[PDB]
Amino acid sequence: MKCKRLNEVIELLQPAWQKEPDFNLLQFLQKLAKESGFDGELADLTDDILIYHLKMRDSAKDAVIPGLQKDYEEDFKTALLRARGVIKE
Repeated sequence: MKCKRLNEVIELLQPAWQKEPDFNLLQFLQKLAKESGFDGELADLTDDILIYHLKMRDSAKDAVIPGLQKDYEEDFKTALLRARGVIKE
């Protein structure tokens, strides 16, 4: 309702967060931000960063790009099978 932060992330980040909805607003955001190599802390993480980031991969569906999609695939599968058994992995 009153969280414009929630609204704009559910605009472009909607599919991404539906792959991992267990993490909270700042918890999912701090994950993807630290994988982007965020220098600041998530308590200072501006919505401008997230929205711009998820719009890059959104515009990759149809853009000026000459076959160059560019979406840095994490081997979370590696970390996942390496962890195993724990409730969240």
